Amino acid sequence: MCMKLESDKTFPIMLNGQVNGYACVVGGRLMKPLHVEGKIDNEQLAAVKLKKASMYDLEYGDVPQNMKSDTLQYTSDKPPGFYNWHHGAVQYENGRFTVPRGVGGKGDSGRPILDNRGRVVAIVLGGANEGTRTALSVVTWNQKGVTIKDTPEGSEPW
Amino acid sequence: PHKVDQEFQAAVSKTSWNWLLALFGGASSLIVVGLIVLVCSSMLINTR
Repeated sequence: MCMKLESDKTFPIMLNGQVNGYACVVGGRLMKPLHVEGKIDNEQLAAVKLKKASMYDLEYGDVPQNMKSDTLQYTSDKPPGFYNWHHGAVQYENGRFTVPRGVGGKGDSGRPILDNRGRVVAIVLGGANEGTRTALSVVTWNQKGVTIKDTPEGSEPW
Repeated sequence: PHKVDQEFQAAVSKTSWNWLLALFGGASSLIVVGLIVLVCSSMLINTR
């Protein structure tokens, strides 16, 4: 499902020995986290100059020629729950993105949460295991469409 | 000899106090503007 859908668009970030994060091509924007350190792969999308955000913990830029393939529409139209994912299915019950136990580790701090129609909805950043079920600190888009952050208590980046 | 002694608060002419205080108040006004826009940025990051 989503594993094939986000393929060749979710470019991983190297820790110089392994992968420590993922980078997304959203609206011509090379979105990668700031806490994820290292060098991004490829050369078409690696030699660009990125601009820090430091309030949303992302970094953005532009692609020179890949606009024909930089096709990941972001959408804030979001019914509450039942969304696909790289690993499984995520739930947006009670206005909060939720995941079952265990899944999610280092190397998985930058991959998108897709829609039912292949539209990027969320870009995961970290998580916390508390309450009834664990929750995620994640950058999304609100009802008005402005970039917003949703973060639990004690949500260290996994 | 002079009947009085010079004072720094007096020997500087009133128009020169006006010019120096005008430049200093301009600098302080731009600092106040910077703190105002920093407060506005804090309001926006509280809003998000």
